[PDB]
Amino acid sequence: AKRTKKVGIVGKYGTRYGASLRKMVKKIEISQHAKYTCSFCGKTKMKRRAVGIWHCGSCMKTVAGGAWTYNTTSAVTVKSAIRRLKELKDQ
Amino acid sequence: SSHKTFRIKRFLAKKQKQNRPIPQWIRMKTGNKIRYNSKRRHWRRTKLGL
Amino acid sequence: PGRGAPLAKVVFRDPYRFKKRTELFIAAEGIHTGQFVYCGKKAQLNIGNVLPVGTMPEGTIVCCLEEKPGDRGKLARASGNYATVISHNPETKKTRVKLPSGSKKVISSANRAVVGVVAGGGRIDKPILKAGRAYHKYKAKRNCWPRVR
Amino acid sequence: PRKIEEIKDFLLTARRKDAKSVKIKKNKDNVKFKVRCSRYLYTLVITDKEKAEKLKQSLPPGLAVKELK
Amino acid sequence: VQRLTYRRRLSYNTASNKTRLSRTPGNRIVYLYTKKVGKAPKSACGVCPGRLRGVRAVRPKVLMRLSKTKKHVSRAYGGSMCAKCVRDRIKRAFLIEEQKIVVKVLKAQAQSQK
RNA sequence: AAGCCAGAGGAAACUCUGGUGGAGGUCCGUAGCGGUCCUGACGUGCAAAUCGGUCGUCCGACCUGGGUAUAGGGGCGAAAG
RNA sequence: AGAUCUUGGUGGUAGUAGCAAAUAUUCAAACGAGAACUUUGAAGGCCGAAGUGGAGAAGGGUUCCAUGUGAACAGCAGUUGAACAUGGGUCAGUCGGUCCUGAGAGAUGGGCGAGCGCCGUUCCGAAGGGACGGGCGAUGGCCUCCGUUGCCCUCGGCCGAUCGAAAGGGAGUCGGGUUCAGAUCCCCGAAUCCGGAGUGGCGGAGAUGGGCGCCGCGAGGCGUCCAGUGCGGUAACGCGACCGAUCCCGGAGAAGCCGGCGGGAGCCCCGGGGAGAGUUCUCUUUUCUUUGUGAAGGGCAGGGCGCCCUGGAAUGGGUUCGCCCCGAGAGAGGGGCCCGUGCCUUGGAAAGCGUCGCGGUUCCGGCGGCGUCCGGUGAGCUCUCGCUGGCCCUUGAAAAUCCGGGGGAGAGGGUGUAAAUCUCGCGCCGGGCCGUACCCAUAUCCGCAGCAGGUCUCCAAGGUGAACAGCCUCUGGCAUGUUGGAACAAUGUAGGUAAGGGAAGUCGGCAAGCCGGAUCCGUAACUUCGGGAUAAGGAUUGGCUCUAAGGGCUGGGUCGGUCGCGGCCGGCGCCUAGCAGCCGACUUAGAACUGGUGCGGACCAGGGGAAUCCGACUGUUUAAUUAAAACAAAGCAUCGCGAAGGCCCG
Ligand SMILES: [Mg+2]
Ligand SMILES: [Mg+2]
Ligand SMILES: [Mg+2]
Ligand SMILES: [Mg+2]
Ligand SMILES: [Mg+2]
Ligand SMILES: [Mg+2]
Ligand SMILES: [Mg+2]
Ligand SMILES: [Mg+2]
Ligand SMILES: [Mg+2]
Ligand SMILES: [Mg+2]
Ligand SMILES: [Mg+2]
Ligand SMILES: [Mg+2]
Ligand SMILES: [Mg+2]
Ligand SMILES: [Mg+2]
Ligand SMILES: [Mg+2]
Ligand SMILES: [Mg+2]
Ligand SMILES: [Mg+2]
Ligand SMILES: [Mg+2]
Ligand SMILES: [Mg+2]
Ligand SMILES: [Mg+2]
Ligand SMILES: [Mg+2]
Ligand SMILES: [Mg+2]
Ligand SMILES: [Mg+2]
Ligand SMILES: [Mg+2]
Ligand SMILES: [Mg+2]
Ligand SMILES: [Mg+2]
Ligand SMILES: [Mg+2]
Ligand SMILES: [Mg+2]
Ligand SMILES: [Mg+2]
Ligand SMILES: [Mg+2]
Ligand SMILES: [Mg+2]
Ligand SMILES: [Mg+2]
Ligand SMILES: [Mg+2]
Ligand SMILES: [Mg+2]
Ligand SMILES: [Mg+2]
Ligand SMILES: [Mg+2]
Ligand SMILES: [Mg+2]
Ligand SMILES: [Mg+2]
Ligand SMILES: [Mg+2]
Ligand SMILES: [Mg+2]
Ligand SMILES: [Mg+2]
Ligand SMILES: [Mg+2]
Ligand SMILES: [Zn+2]
Ligand SMILES: [Zn+2]
Repeated sequence: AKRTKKVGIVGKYGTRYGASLRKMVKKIEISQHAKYTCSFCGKTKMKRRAVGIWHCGSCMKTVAGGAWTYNTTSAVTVKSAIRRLKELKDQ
Repeated sequence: SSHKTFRIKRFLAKKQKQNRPIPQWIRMKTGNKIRYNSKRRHWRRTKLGL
Repeated sequence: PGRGAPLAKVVFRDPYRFKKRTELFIAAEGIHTGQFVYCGKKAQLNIGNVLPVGTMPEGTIVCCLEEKPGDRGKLARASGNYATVISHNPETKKTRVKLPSGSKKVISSANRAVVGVVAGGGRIDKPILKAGRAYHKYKAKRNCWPRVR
Repeated sequence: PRKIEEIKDFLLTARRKDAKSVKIKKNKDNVKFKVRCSRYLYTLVITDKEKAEKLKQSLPPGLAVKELK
Repeated sequence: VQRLTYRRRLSYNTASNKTRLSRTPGNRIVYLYTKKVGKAPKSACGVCPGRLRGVRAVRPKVLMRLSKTKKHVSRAYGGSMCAKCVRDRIKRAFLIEEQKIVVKVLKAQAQSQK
């Protein structure tokens, strides 16, 4: 059965810290503890080890990513910028 | 304590050896002017320097 | 401990004697274990590579920039930060870069830097929410946290 | 301690230069021969009694054959 | 029941002060001071997390009095890396050398034209 | 609390119910640490600050031993000179 | 004669205050001049395993032990003493220090400084004094040939002295006995670690086989030639060794906190068999105690594996308490490895213990008989091991030390009862120095003291019960806390009760009182939707006799068609809505009967509601009058700084 109406994972914090702060930290914590699909072995075992460090249980590949997500949108845009500047640099 | 260094043990040895009464034959010496060992030390009354 | 950016342990080959040299590069985000990273002038534009600023294009952004031509990385080291290469002039061998503070700096074209943004992402978005979390954060840095007005 | 499994090893163990003494112990079920070497006390267990007797007279001389009973 | 005392002057429950329970032939319970739990070696590949097989897990200074066979496995890099990663390294070496041959032949045939 | 299982309802989106699970600077409350009230006892005291009951906290900004570092207009102070 | 004068002495107060925190003592005897306090015996109590028990660290330093004394001290006494006096007592390769480094301290170079010096610890140093390797030589000498020595070549970054832990890292000792006081140290018996062996201590390995000519009836011998730095398994890996330097790589050392399970042990519990005690007014095949196997080897259980081989899976399956796993190889079958603290065995019963006796060596590790047995249980408690998870803007030491691998510079012999070499078996020698007694606390430490204070840990029985709560008890300990006797005035300190009223008392419900556990119901406003909430409110609770429900182990054959009253195949049959027997914990629900309506019967154990002010909360604070609304806090905002820099010390 559904146990909480809206707090979800931030129900452990009780009534403390304010509704807006709990709402703000809720999405960061859900993304933090989520398991991502590994892009090397294809399994859903990529989980955060420390801040900025993501490790896969199966193939034991460690990737440097974001603090709370596996990759940040900023870094994805950077990778696209670097590939386009690389292909523009050479011919 | 039970754990002690050799210097501490030697110091305590000397402090034991000199904490004894005067010999009886001292008082019959000529011009003695000594009645008793005034430097006697008890382990509970006064503590050692270390 | 004490920093939010992960550190990358990279092993090179010593070019002059039979030995393995282990470095402690600052991990640009996107690199992984078992990846080959190439350091030098003729290195290519890939995330994690180290190459001088003078040979990179006019819009690339970097990770661990050198303030002087020859020291190790000094700029854009904190997690999530980067510096942007703006302009070059082959004469006088200068390069204009945009620091994370937004200031513009002219540096030598020989300064090396890591391609990409440093790992650690958006660490400052999460509210600390607790005096204890701040206590543990600053326990690993220095004695500065409980601040009396 | 080391347990000798068969007779031939015990004979050559008791003939070693380090062999100080041999002990004979008569238990209810077996007879134990206990030779004291330099490093181990080698024990041979004999289930029956007649073989224990033959090993009793076949012991090399010049060795203390002290009885534990 | 019978209560117990330490047999040494170390009176704190530290990592080197671990004991187990032993019943003596005198029909009394005493502490026996145990040795620390040894660990089998990890593979030099540094990828797979399992410890090696066929090597006894003891304290490092116990390895000095062990025989040679108890400390390794009869295989290339035996006792230093796992079999799986040795197979992977053999295949990788052979295939990259073959790739070097392929690129050398490709360049040699490519330079036939001015 | 999240995560998970089953049943039911739904066109879907999903929802409802029963279990499982065991989070939290979470609650009651020992030891420990502290010290609210009686403005109790005592107040030439057991004590140059203690005692009794009642109390606050008791998985954490927790309690604590030892080794170290900071020395006087200096130190150190979640701050009371 | 004064100076709250200095030093010393002495009065009244005054035989006064007082010798009242933690329940408690009594009887008889002994010694003795002398007994409320000493000792012994009996009785009644207390600490009640988070102890008033048994042992340690710091600290003390002889307080430890025996004997004697009764001067002074132990705020009464003492025949007693932690007092006094006289003697005695601490035994180590394997318990620690010693070694390593941690936070840090600190020389040298250099710099500064009037100067004692202090800054600095890799920075402005020509900072390696070592090396099996090769050559040049001295033959020093058992001049065979290997050991010496000087120089040269080659290699050589701990890149920095040194110190820093009796709780960190750190090889290897256990069982029994023994004293008045010491033992993991002494004795007995079993081991083990490190170092050494030049003249090589013994074995084993290396390593001792094929080919061709001959002889020889065959088997087997002779000559020559050629190998031979081990071998097995598909594999995981295994076997008793298993040549090898500089150099390189890796591992161990070497890692937080919390949760949930599982294995093992110790303790607890139950049913019997012994041995000894207790009760026996009546009953009780009854109640109590006791009923061993160390280290180190070998074998076997058991636990774990992210190890291997076959094979290829959807109608997806396996599987946990939870999870989780799988074409990157599930399930299934067969293997391999690690741990093995459990059992058996050597140790080992000879020892130990319990009983029953017999001799004496004033005071025997005396001698002897018997026994030391069989089982069952579990969300039990404590350690330990393992598995799997969760948390971190926290990621939870370093170094000594040891090991494995890569590579092959080299070394070894010409087929010999052989060589170099050996991490294999056995054998020989040695392990120096320092500490080691005792207390470790309502009396051995600090607090002026035998001071209700303070002072770091280990072990942890039965009942009740959720429980390491509180209450009672066993093992162990003690004498009520620096005195006793007789009374039971006031006032007091601590604890209770009180008719009727119920805060009228008081600044103020201060203090006291009410409630309280568990089960079943039932729970509002408000809310940041998490909470409020044990909201509020109501019912039940004992004893006894039952009744249901919640499990685990085995075995289910249709049979002589026959001989290994039993075994191989098969004509020979349908539990397939599962039965038969045995064993086993607690727990829940219901019913009847029953007691003077009493039943969380002691103990344990929230009074509640409606609001206002302040602080968000958790936290912290004036040790010794203020715990708060004060400080902190997350959140918000602002400022400086791109290193020739911001802020700060000097
Ligand atoms: Mg004192
Ligand atoms: Mg502030
Ligand atoms: Mg055993
Ligand atoms: Mg709490
Ligand atoms: Mg609380
Ligand atoms: Mg008062
Ligand atoms: Mg003020
Ligand atoms: Mg005068
Ligand atoms: Mg005058
Ligand atoms: Mg009086
Ligand atoms: Mg009085
Ligand atoms: Mg009691
Ligand atoms: Mg004690
Ligand atoms: Mg005494
Ligand atoms: Mg007196
Ligand atoms: Mg004395
Ligand atoms: Mg050097
Ligand atoms: Mg040192
Ligand atoms: Mg230690
Ligand atoms: Mg003793
Ligand atoms: Mg045994
Ligand atoms: Mg399988
Ligand atoms: Mg016996
Ligand atoms: Mg002692
Ligand atoms: Mg006291
Ligand atoms: Mg003093
Ligand atoms: Mg009393
Ligand atoms: Mg008394
Ligand atoms: Mg007292
Ligand atoms: Mg009344
Ligand atoms: Mg009334
Ligand atoms: Mg009034
Ligand atoms: Mg009035
Ligand atoms: Mg009150
Ligand atoms: Mg309310
Ligand atoms: Mg009833
Ligand atoms: Mg507050
Ligand atoms: Mg507010
Ligand atoms: Mg305080
Ligand atoms: Mg105060
Ligand atoms: Mg106060
Ligand atoms: Mg605000
Ligand atoms: Zn992966
Ligand atoms: Zn591997």
